Formats: sequence, structure tokens, C-alpha cells
Amino acid sequence: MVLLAAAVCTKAGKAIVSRQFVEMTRTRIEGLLAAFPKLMNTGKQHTFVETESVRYVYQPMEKLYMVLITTKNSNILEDLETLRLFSRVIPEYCRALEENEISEHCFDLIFAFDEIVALGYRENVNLAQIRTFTEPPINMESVHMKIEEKITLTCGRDGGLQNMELHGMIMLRISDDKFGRIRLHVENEDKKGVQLQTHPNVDKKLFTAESLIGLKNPEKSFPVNSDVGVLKWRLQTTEESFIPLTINCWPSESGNGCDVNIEYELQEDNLELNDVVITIPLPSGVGAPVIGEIDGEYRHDSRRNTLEWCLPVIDAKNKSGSLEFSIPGQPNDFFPVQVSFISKKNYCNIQVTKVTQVDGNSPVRFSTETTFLVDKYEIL
Amino acid sequence: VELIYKVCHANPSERARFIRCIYNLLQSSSPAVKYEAAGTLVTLSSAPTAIKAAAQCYIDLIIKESDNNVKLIVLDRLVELKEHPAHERVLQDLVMDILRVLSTPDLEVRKKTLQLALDLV
Amino acid sequence: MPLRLDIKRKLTARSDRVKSVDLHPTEPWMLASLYNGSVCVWNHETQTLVKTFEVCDLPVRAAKFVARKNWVVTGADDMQIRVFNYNTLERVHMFEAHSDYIRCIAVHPTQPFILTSSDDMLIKLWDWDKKWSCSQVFEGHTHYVMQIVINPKDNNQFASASLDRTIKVWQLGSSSPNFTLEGHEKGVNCIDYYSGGDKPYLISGADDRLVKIWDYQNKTCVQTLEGHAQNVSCASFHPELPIIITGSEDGTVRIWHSSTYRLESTLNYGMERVWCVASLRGSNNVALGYDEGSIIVKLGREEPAMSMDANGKIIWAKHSEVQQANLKAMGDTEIKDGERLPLAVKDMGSCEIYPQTIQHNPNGRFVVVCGDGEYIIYTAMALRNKSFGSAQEFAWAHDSSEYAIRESNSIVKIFKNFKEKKSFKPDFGAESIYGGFLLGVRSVNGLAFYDWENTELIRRIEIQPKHIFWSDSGELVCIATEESFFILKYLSEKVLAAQETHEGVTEDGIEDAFEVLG
Repeated sequence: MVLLAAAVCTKAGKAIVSRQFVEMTRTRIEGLLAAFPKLMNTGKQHTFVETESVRYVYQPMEKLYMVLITTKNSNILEDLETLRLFSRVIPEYCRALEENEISEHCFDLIFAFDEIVALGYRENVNLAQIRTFTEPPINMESVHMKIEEKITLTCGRDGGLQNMELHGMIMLRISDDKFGRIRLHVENEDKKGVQLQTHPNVDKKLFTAESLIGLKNPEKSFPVNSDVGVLKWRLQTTEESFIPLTINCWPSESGNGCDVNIEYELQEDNLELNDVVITIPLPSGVGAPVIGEIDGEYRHDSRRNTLEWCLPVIDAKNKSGSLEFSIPGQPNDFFPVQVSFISKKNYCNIQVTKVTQVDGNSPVRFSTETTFLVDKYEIL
Repeated sequence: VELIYKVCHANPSERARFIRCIYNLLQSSSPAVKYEAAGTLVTLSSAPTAIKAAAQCYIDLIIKESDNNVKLIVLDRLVELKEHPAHERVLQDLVMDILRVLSTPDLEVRKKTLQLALDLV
Repeated sequence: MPLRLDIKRKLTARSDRVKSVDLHPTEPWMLASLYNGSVCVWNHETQTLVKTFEVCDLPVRAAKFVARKNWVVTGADDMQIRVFNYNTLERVHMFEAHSDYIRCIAVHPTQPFILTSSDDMLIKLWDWDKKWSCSQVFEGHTHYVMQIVINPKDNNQFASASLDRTIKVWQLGSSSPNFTLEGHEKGVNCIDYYSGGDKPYLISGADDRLVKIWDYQNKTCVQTLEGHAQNVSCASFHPELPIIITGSEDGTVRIWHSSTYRLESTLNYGMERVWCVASLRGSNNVALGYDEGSIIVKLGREEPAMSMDANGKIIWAKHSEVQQANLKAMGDTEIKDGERLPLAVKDMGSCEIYPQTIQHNPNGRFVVVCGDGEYIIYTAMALRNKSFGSAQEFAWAHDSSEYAIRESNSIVKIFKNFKEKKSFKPDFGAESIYGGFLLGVRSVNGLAFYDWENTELIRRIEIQPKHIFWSDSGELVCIATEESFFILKYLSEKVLAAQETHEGVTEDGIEDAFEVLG
């Protein structure tokens, strides 16, 4: 409700007919209408006048007031507009306003009021609607490739893959004299999801076996967006993407308290991830936690209602904690845990097999680097 | 859900929010020159001299922001209707003369007007 | 005979036969009194209907505003004039104005009076301040008093028209008509005065198809106006413009020039049977009551034609120390910028045409009077016929010894030395013209600029203008537009390659030759 009541008044000192959308203003309706509409709603021949902390909108018709009352307001135009539509509907029922004829068509008017303003929100009405109801440097030549990717994952406790998707691009920065043709060879990709974009100056080659892409690179750095998958794409992490982390969550009911063990697994031991954090949520009746972890720091945070474990760099590792809970209610379902991580590989598995350049002698592929970042990575 | 990046896009509803949004993007020394506020504002004093008297006040305020000594109170903006070039045709002062009053318009407007002559100059 | 007009339909409303039409004495509203038993008023500027009043359930023939009280007087077939407040919406007073229905009411703002004219052959006076007591009763008319008007030279005087073939001029003081005019021969539907402080005139309209003009000073009938080709329902004088506007039950309205009575226009609407006319006293709105509704119409001439050269001959037409037909005016005065400067006119020689637009040359060597599809050139300060030409429109350009004209063949023309230039002839069509060096011609929702070099389309700007004026170097242009304003750059070199090449499309142009500066 914003609109307390929609009311037709006689300034005889009583609300002649009126509508209470939901039980609130019963008897209240009559006293307001009876005092205030007598004074012209205390108006001066102004449509808005407010008295005793209630907004009264009105129009005089004879010894009668057609009145809209609100004590809250959403918009200027609106309050008038419901009153106005009401004023098209009221002479159809009662041939202007007049207490005896208003009285006789209590049902008509009242029904219109419910229809016009429903639970205090100003709906619209019309006389036809109403009817249904009442019916040169090449020494320098070098090339660098940077594959930046983000992976997203939703997984069950069971380890169900659910949905995943990798987003990425491979940027190339090349210092090469002349205009050299380059051929790029990459692994073959599949994607449950979809998206691939190719930079201009990218040509597609058809070969009986293997796929190839060739292009003259712009100098400096540019998104390759080569052909093949492209060097600008959304691939599905689902399609052959590796999820650097798998979290195995074992919640346990210690009884009054709860013991949670969180298992983190990384890919090959040799590779190390960085900026890893595991966010393990906790229930509202927290008490306090005791957490233990071999590597990194772990801290419980109230407010957040989550325990956050941070590890600068990890070959791979795990954490455990015991929680104390007051037990209101019954058991609560767990919310998913999320992780942030950085890995020096792409888990879209993009591999740059070979980029051979022509128009000249061998350039040096000084470096190829891979930056892998976590997107929305969630596991229950 | 309110606040638009646009000018509008159409219709009274969008239009009504829009003057709120405009006052944000320039709060500084009242609205000065009233925006889409002007339309509701007249009815706010339908009884009848009080609107002009009020209107006269805003128009005087708007002319200039003077020194603001004892009854020299004109706020709003310093230059937006100036005062007093000697090449301005047919000048600012013609409107200023109304405000000097004996009763030259009616008494409610008169009381506002005498203060308002004092206030600009 | 030529006259600055431009008939425009300001607002229309459909309703049962509106006997009277009124403009509110001081407000922008027009009230029409209908046979709906209702009178309705609408403010035909913002197109808002301000209020309606239900006077009777039987026709309300008359309605007018008594603006000071903030009240409206109506006279209906209740045989009453009922008064209402038009902002506090209630009936202020009820009184019996007559023994019969009230055809017209006239309001004296300077006195408390309304006199009303009724078809009980009597006109009665009521004083609003007494709470509509009967101040005076006028007995003179022996027939149906169709209309009443107040003389603007003595408000104590009014004339009433009755179907008794007279319009009787009465004074308030005197029940009886202090003199009678026999203004018509088949009864007088209407009386009006030609307004002003120095205009003693009457008009009579009659059902003999004719409107007659009378001079009340001399008492003679100045002329007879053909009126309409059927009974003239009403006739009135426009104040500002020299015309008479009449209405007839044939659904036609005609406008007559009040200097030779030759037909200025005939207007029909699909509303037909035009009962009344009335004119705004501040001039250029007339409203006409019809069977099927009312219309408020806006007449043309809103602005003056004049131009200021460098010789101090600032020439206008009409006005004081200048005639309309001939041409004159000078303005050598430099008195203070804060007030309006005197007329300061000095006499200027011959003219042969009417000035649709009349203008001095911008540096002072020519004078142009344009009129009736022709331009006549008169010499700056000697006014001997220099030259002649064709022009439904004439505009001086920037060059002002090259000018643009609309010769109205569907190509905008340039005349140079007042001799036609056919090296100028748009590969657009035309609908209208803007002057300056690159002539703007508007056609096919475009504004196209044309060269005075080979008339190729330089560029088209996709917002049509109000005007084009070009600087006096002809590289910069100022465009008056509904957009607001443009300043554009014409790069001369870019135009020379483009125009020669004619790479600029027939109706779309080349978007490089011109560039949009700001």
C-alpha cells in the first residue's frame, strides 16, 4: 500500500462510500473524510492539500468531495491520474456526486475502487471495463606470445563437471622487419559453449591433415585472433579444459559442532599456482573456529561468514578446521565454496605448437608466456 | 529503478524523474532558474496573489547575486541576467522599476516587491 | 488586392451548433457557446480545454468572459444568464436576463455592466456587482435581437442588431436608442464596430447574402460586400488587417479586402453552416461558429518587412511618414540604446507595386520592393526604377548584388544584377530557398547547397533549415535550423575539385566539399 484508501465523501460529515483495500481503515475512513473534506479538504481550491499528516487529493462536486488519500507517494502524476480515471467512472454509476445516489451505488463504486487501485497501487480503469464486473633491423627480430585466459567452473560435491567455460585471447607482440608471413599451428579445440573471433589479416588454410592458420602480423602487439579456434575466443572450459583445482569438501557433523575438511588438488606437482584462495563458508550460528593448515594462512571472518585460506604459491595443498555452533533451527544446507587462482598455463589447453615466420631468417621466439586466471569458480 | 544517462527518452513519468536527476548535476546556489519544477509550483499557491509575489522573489534573486548586506539579499547566480550595461536595449532596469512600489501591484505582491527593490540594488 | 495573410486552424472542437464564439477579454482562451446546453472553453494555444459549464439542458446561444470577476456569463434558452466562476467551478449567480433566450452578451470591463441581447426584442442591462440586478432595460428593437457589441470609443454606447433591418445605437443612460441606422435590408444579424480610438464604423450582416459597411460618423453606407453566395449569417471587422471576415450558412467563410472588396479567400472546413464570427481586439485570431463545431483560426502577418542599409535609409512600408503602396523611411537617429528610437523618416521616391517584403540593400545602393511574384528595384536614395525581376520570394544574399529568388518553377533561382542567372539552377528540385553564397534549396527531406559556379550539389545537410546565411567571405555559413544552429565550413578547394568532377550526388551530395565546423 501507498494509497490508504480511495474514498467518496459527502461533506455532511461522513464518508458516504469508501474502499479499504485490505483491513486497516474501517471506521478510520469515515472520521478522516468527515472532518477534512468539509473544509474543502482544508484546500483553497488546490487539488493537493495535506492535513493531519495525510495527503488528500480531491475534486469538489456539489456538497461532495471525491477524495483520494495517501500518506506516501511514488510519483506526482500518478495520484491525480487514478483520481481522474475515478472521475470518469463515478458519473457512469451516480450522475455526478450526490449523497443519496452515491449511497445507492455503494456496490458499483466500491467495486470500481478495488479494481482501480489494487493493494494501494494505482491500476487503470475505464467505463467499458467496469461493465464485465457488474454484468634494417632484423637482427632485432623477435616475437612474443601471451596467452591470457580465465576459467569458470561450477561443480558438485560429487565432482560433477556441471558447467565450465574458458575465456581467453592470445596476444602477439612482434618486432620483425619487413612484412613476414607467419603460420600458426595450435592444438584442435572443441567447445560446448561458443565464441571465437579472428583478427583481420587472418587467413584460413585447408589441409588434408592438421589445421593451419597464416597471417602477416601487424607490428607491435595485437590480438592475434587467428583462425582455427581463433586467438580471441570463449572456449568451453567444459570442452577439454583443465580445472587447475578440484575441491573435495567433506563436511562432518562433530555433533554440536561441525568439522570441515577441505581438499585441494592441483595439476602436475611441478607447476605451481599463485594467488590462491579458498573461500569456505560457514553457518550463521558461528561461535568461533579453529583452523589448521600446513601451508599459507587461513583466517575466519565473521560478517562474511566465510573462512578464507590464502596461499601465495602452491604445488598443491589442503586445510582443515573445526567449527563451533550454537544450534538454532535444524541443519543448514551448504553454500558453495569459491576459489581464486593464478596458473602459469592455460587451462583452455591452448598450446602454441609452432609459429613459423617467413620473408626472412629465423626470428627468435624469445618467449611464450601463459597467464591463467580464475573466473567464477564454484564448487559445492 | 531511476537515473538515466540520457536526456530522456519520452513520456511524463521519465520527465518527472528527470528534473530530480538534473538538480543533482548542478545543486549549486539553488536551482536558480527553476527546471521542470515550474509546472507543479504555480498550483502550490492557487490563492492568488501569493504566486506572483513568490514569482517576483525568484525573478529578483535570479537577476544577480549582489553584496548581500542588510536587505541586499539577492542569491542565485552572479551573472545570468547581469545588471546594468549602458548598451543593453531596452535594459534590465525596466523590470527593476516594478519592484519599486507604492502598491502598483496589489498588497501581497507590494510587500514582496518593496523588499525586492531593496534586495537587487 | 494583395494582403499579408496565412490562415491557420489554431484549434477545432466538434459540438452541436455554436451560436457564439468569443475570445476571452485578456486571456489566451477562446470560449464558444454551444447548443449542447453547455458552453465550453478552450485555450487554443496549449491545446488544453480549461473548463466547461452546463448553463442549461437547452442551447446556450451566447457566452462571454467577465475577466475581472474571474467569471463567465452565458445566456441560454433557460432565458437566464447564469454566471459561473471559471477557476472555483461553481455557479456564481443565476438570474433571468430576458423573457426569451439570449443570443449575445457584451461585457464592459470598465463598468459593472453586461448588456445582453435576446429575442424578446429587448436588450437588458445587468450589473454583476449588485449580484446581477437589472440596472437598465433597453426598449427600442421591435424584433429578435441577434447580436450586441459595445463601441470601443464610448463603452456607454453599444449597438444592437435586430432582424428589424436596423442597427440601433443606444446609450446606457437612455432606455430608447438614441439614433437608429437602417443598416440592412433583410434584417440585421450582427453588429460590430471597427475597433480603435478613431474608428467610427458599423457593419451589418443580413440574410440578403450581403454584409454592408457603414460609417456611423457620416451615416452613409460606405460599400456593400458581396459577403457570400448565400445568406450572410454574421460579418465582422478584423482590427489590424484591412479585411472583413464573414460567414454564411453555406459553410463558407470569406475574407474581403477592405479597400476594394475583392475576394481575398473562401474557406470551407467540412463543418459547414457558419453562424457567427468574432475577432480578437488585440488582433490576428478570429473564431467562427459552425453547426458541427467551432473553430479558432489564426490569421497571418505577425511580423514586419524592413531592412537597414548603410545610408541610414532604413526602409519599411506602412507605418508613419510612409505609405504602404509607395516606399519610404529613414532612420538616422542614434539616441540611447535603452529605449525605442524615433521614426526619423526621410521621404523616398516612386514605387509601382505592393511590398510583400520591402528592403534596402545591405550596403546601400539598391532598394527592392517585392510583391505579387515580381520584384522592382528602385535606386538607394533617388528611387528611380533601376531594375525589375520575377520573385515570389526575394532575399538579398551576402553579395547583395547577387540575390536569390524563388521563381517557383521547382528550382530555386539566383538573379545577379537583377538579371536571371541560369548558371544557377539546382540539380535538386525545390520546395523552398535560403539565401547566402551557397544557396540552400530544400527538397526531398534535405537541404542542398548549390554553387554559384556550376550549380552542382556540394553537400546536403540532413537537417533542413529555417535559413542559410553565408558569411561575406563565403567559406563560413550560419544555418538556422530546427536543430538549433550550425556553422559550416565550405572548403573552397575541395569544392572546386568535387564540383568539376560532379562527384556530389543529384540529391544527396558529396559529404566532402563542405564540412560541419560546429
